[PDB]
Amino acid sequence: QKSASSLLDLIWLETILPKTISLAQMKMSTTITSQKGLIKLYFLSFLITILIST
Amino acid sequence: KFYIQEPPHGSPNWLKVGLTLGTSAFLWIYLIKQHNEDVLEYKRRNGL
Amino acid sequence: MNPIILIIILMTVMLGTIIVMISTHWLLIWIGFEMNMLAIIPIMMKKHNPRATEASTKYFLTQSTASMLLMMAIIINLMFSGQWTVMKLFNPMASMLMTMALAMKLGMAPFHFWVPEVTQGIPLSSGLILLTWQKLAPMSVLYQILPSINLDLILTLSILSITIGGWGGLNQTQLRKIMAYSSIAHMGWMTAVLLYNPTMTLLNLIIYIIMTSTMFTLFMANSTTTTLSLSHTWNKAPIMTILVLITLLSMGGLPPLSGFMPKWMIIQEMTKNDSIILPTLMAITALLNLYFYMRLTYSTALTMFPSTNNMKMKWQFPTTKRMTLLPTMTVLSTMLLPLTPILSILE
Amino acid sequence: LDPAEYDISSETRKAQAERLAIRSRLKREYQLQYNDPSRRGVVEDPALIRWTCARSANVYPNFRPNTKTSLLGALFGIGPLIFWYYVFKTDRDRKEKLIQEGKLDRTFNISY
Amino acid sequence: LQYGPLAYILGEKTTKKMTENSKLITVDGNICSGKSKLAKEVAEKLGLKHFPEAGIHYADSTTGDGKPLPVRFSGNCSLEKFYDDPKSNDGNSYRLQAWLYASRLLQYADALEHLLSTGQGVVLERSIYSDFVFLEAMYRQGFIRKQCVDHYNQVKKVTVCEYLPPHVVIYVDVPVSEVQSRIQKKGNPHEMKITSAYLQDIENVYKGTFLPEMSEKCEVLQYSAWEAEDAEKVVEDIQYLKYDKGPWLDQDDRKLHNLRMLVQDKLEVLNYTSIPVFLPEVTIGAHQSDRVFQEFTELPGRKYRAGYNEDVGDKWIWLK
Amino acid sequence: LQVVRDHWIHVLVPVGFVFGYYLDRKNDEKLAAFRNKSLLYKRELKPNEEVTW
Amino acid sequence: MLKYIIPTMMLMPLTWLSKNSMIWINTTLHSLLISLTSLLLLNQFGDNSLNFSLTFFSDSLSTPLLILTMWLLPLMLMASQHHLSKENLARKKLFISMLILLQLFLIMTFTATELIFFYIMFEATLVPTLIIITRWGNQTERLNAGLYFLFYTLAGSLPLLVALIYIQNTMGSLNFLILQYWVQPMPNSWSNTFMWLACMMAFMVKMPLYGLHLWLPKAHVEAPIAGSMVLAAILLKLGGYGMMRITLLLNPITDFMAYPFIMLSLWGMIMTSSICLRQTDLKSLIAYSSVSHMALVIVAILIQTPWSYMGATALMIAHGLTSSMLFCLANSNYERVHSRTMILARGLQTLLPLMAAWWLLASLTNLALPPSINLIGELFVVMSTFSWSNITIILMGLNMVITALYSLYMLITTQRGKHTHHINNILPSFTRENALMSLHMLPLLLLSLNPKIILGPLY
Amino acid sequence: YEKNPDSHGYDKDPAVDVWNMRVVFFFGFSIVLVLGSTFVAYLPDYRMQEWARREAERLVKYREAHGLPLMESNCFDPSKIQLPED
Amino acid sequence: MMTGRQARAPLQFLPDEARSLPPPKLTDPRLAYIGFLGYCSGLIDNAIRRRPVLSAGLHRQFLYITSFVFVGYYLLKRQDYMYAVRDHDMFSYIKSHPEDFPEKDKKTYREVFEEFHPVR
Repeated sequence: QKSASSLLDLIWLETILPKTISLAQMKMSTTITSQKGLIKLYFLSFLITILIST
Repeated sequence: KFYIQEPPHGSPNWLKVGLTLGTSAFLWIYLIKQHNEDVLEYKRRNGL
Repeated sequence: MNPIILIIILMTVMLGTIIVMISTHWLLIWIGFEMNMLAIIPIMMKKHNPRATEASTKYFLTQSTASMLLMMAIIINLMFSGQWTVMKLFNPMASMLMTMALAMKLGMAPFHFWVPEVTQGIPLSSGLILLTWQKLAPMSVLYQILPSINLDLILTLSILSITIGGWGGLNQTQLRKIMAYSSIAHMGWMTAVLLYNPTMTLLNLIIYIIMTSTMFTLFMANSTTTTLSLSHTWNKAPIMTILVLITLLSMGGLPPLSGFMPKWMIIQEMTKNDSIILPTLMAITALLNLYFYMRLTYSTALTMFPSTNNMKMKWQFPTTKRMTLLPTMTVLSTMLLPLTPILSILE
Repeated sequence: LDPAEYDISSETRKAQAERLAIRSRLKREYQLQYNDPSRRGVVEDPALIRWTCARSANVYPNFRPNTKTSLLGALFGIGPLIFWYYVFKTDRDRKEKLIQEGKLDRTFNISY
Repeated sequence: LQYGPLAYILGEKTTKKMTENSKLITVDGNICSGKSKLAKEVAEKLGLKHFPEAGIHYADSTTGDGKPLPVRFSGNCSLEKFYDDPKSNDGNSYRLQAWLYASRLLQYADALEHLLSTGQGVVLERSIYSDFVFLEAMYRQGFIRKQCVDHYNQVKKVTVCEYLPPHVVIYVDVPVSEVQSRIQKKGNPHEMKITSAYLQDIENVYKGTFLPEMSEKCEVLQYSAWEAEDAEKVVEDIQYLKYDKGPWLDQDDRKLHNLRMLVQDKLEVLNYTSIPVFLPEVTIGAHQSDRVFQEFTELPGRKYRAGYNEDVGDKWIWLK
Repeated sequence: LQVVRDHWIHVLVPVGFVFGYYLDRKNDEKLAAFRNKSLLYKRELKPNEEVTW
Repeated sequence: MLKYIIPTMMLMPLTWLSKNSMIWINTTLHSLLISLTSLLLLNQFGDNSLNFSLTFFSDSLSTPLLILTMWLLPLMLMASQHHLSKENLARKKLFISMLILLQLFLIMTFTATELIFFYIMFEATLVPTLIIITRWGNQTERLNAGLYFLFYTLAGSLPLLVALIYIQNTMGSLNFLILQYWVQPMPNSWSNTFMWLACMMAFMVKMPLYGLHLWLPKAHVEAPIAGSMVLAAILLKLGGYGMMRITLLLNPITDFMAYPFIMLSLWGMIMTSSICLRQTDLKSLIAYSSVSHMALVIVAILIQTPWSYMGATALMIAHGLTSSMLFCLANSNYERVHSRTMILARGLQTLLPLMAAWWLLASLTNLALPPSINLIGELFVVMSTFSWSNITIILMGLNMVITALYSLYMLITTQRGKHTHHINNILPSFTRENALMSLHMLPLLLLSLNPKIILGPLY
Repeated sequence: YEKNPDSHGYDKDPAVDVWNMRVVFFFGFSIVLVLGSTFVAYLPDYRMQEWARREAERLVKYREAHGLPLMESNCFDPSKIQLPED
Repeated sequence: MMTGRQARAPLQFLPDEARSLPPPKLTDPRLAYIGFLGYCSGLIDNAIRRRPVLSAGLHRQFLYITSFVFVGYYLLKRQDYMYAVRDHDMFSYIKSHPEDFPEKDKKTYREVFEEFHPVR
């Protein structure tokens, strides 16, 4: 029973570990104005590239 | 207690409340009259 | 600043947006945007700290260049079979550039980069006037030009707004930023439905305006730029805080509260059409925003565990700071779900 | 279990084990032994609180690094469980067969 | 005074009422020396108003019930623990310097509000400015932790940013610990616990500091004289306005803001006067704070629902 | 009876049950249809009854 | 039904406006007066489920569960006092107000015809509970076990709205009456897969199946006794209830889709029934007990024999009163010595010689004693499941033996074997405790005479 | 640890307790338990099953006396029904 | 949607045609609940101002309640108008188009066949 319970809160701890490293999906931001601005401009022209063929 | 002054909201203002109750009378009776007349003309749009 | 001039400016902002709504000609609408910028630069910066200056600049660049891109799309409309009116654009491309343009005017996914920054820079009242009023014009244009909208774009920009903008705000302890990212999420919804049944878009627009209205007004009541400020006010006076939290859950769309109503109707008129998968793909992210906001709801309790609540800060004198219409909008954004047969009054 | 070998206790183990052991013991005996008037409620002893908190599984939420752990737990809920899946589905399908064909000889069954 | 912004567009009264004799003045003396003879004295002759001794019961007796209730709501001061040497960090200093400091700021905003509102100048007990050399000299040797110069100093700056320089200041130089002997003479045993080094470093850093502040903000009339009662009634009273009005040109400071005044600046100060909870907020601010004024919320909350006098109400006759 | 002022706190919810009950009894009038018209139950209206219920 | 909706809504201002010290008297009084008419609610007859108004109606099952709720408020509120009995008035009126509003949304939920009104009122039921247990729960570190608890709910509990609205626009009306008679068979495929799984798991989060049962224990140790009797006497029966109704459709699907969940509940019944044997800290034992009986309920729901429902609902009610009461015993023991840990004190056959009879009696009613309604329901469920699989009785009756063992182990070592004699605090009984116990058992023993009230719609 | 001095004793702080036990013991034990227990003790025939007994008796008697085999299965007459075809 | 209907006479709040629709009775539960909503409005106002609530609510509360009854009343009226024209549009477009929407005869269960897997 400690196996199913520790595996249950270990899997939920794999979701919060996925929330821990999902904060990395938030921390994937480098907080650099030369990153999200110019990368959002290039990948925005890639929204007109994907929208060019979409 | 309250030796300082009368803080403005402390004592009532009888002109303001008079105007507010004015709005109550005007607004409410206007609503009732609206109801009566709309029901009347609604009766006119159809017949007995 | 002068207490007249603010009236002679705000009057011109109201006027500008009224022109964007009224005019049937493109060049006018373009002018209405120009006047809302020109007159909205003084409202921000009201206090002369540099934060409002740099932030007001970041608003001015992207907002103005957005306007110019709008003009470009208008002109391409003139190229292709064309006249100056407000109606379905005759170019697919002009519609593309115009959906991008109105996607800068109001915060959207590729273009949202400025909103958090500018919202924290400028003061409270400018924060209110930025995230609500100026948000009326672009929707009022999109409602018009929707017939030529390429579905794939606005659907995309909507989703990416919800995913990106909503997913954001996590580490943020600031308030103005939170209000910004939430603005971008409600954006993702209002624009998501836009092509199907715009009535719902104006709905989530109005409800949203009430939401941010009570929110910022409460931040004027208890002057708070952080969550720490929220807790410290909880030990100053409770009521304003629980109004802030309850309105935040209404900002999360939690079922009994009134914020759940636009989500719920959007799910009806979204899913009576064919695609059922995309609404769920929105509702997931909606849960994300939720339990973030409910982290901000474990910001509080009673028999609290230690928040370091300090002192001096009991006070014998009530505050006279004038709160314009707080109560009507508080109850009106909490209690509204038992209404809406009233939905159709809107359109 | 089964006291044996009748240990010679040596010297250190005598001095150390005796003096230190009964040292700490008598320290704590006398400690909770105060038993004065004027205490209305429980004696509260910090013992058994450690029992409770630890047995609330303090390492449960953190993680479970692999080692042999995932094998003991997975194989602990594996063999009997999934086999019982197979047997109830088996006897299930058999029951359905003998109902749909031949006879199960239910005759009067009714309330089911 | 510009109650609402509509009062402005209705009337400009901030500029209309100016006596030319008002400005703003702060009497100063090192502890127990100058005190009330100068401020009360010019309040007699010159005719401006006067704020009495600052402390707990200034902010306490300002509003709410008529005059103060006990400090258990605040739990502050009991200056016997101020006077001697309680270097320990428990209730010894923090409550005292912060609580009385916010009392000082509130006093100052009260001064400006009264001035602009009624158009009659006032004199101030101690400036908000005398207090940074006061406290800086209190921690300058012990009797409190470091980080109090930081917390309290940032409160100094951030707070004071928008108010005023106010024009002139009167200070009397204590002649080398004489008052440290004269405080022996006052007949207040709890007070005599003070030592000399603190007091005289207070006054040394006081002069050597504010003199660059004096020249740095407007002008001052500072005296080392021989019974400032009569020295007052001659040089302070006569020379005050005599060379004040003409001397105010070299003041600058409030000469530029008051030079504009009317709309804009005067509107913002006058508008920022009312609702003290707005001005003291920044003093209330740093809601982080530290374990300094920290009260586990049960104390001030049980004080809230246990709030006596005005608790539920603003002005209500339900209770006395 | 006027002395209920002394007990006035109590009379509330009884008036609650009465009030809601009368609201259901009126509600039935809005729901009223098929009064004699259902196939199981058809009656020739009794001389003193123009209504089954 | 509206005649039951007003009187509680009027019971709100009764609380708010009142003199201090009379709030408990007024609330208790008028609340029992509600319970009378709750007992009026039984007209149910023949075949057609009575319908009060086109908005919401009652079949059988809604009627027993509802009677249990309106009965349960006055006893609950009656029990919650002396947990505090010191505070500002605003705390008291706030708390009683919250219990009221909670009851209101419960009545909404059980009576609700149309499943979307059921769902809105559903989460609208969950919020007040959350406010109760979090705002003051005695808060061991608080665990933050109210809030992300609400995330345990909504996480997979939201999409059932999606699936619903789908059912809405495809078939039109979501009225339950007309969803009946229009229900049409749904073949087994991958779309019906995600749908059935959606609705099923959506409710199955509430009555914890062994997979998700980590939900209950923390939330129920952190709950103040009022929030506990709320939680485990009712808030599971909401999930099982809505399950009862929405299983109307999903007709063939629930076979191939049911089988894994059935397996998991038959095994987890035994597992949970085991883990609840060895733990300390009494407040948890009854929790995992609730998990066990609820697993048995799910087992009863998926297999669709009518016997399965009769025993099922019988188990909903009987377990409601039993579990609720037994909690309130744990609390009445907790006020004596502040522990929550079982093994700490002992005795109480010597001391509190009466409180014995309520320990014994209640534990026996959770021991599945033959005339007790708990054994009626559990018995019929065992009959149904044995009809489904001749083999499963090994697992079932094994739960009989284990449930016997812990259910009778709780009866000891709290209540028997020695007095720990370093206590010298416990004050003998109360009249209130006896009132609470009595108000629990006495109806549970009387129902063991005329049970046909509490057996389900099919009877 | 507040306990009571146990001057007499009950639910709450003194002098209202007697009223408290009076209302809870009365409205709780007297009215609902005894009264209600008599109500649902015998209320009108529940679920109709008594009527079911009577009707069953009459119908069975008819079925034997007129010689028809009782309980014919076929819940609906195949005389009126139609069947799909391959 | 529907803007072609009401764009013929723009910014008519409700048209001269609407008066043929029965107006909501006073006691209509909706606008009454709106009145309650003004009650909780004013209550939260008296919570904002530190005054104890139930005081000053003699004129205030009545002002709130009556205001929301007013506004909410007109809103309900124009609403019922909106659904009126909606249903009208439906039925007209129904009748005018036989082919688009076929009227089929619904055959009785006598001809029906299903699978209906029993349990067992």
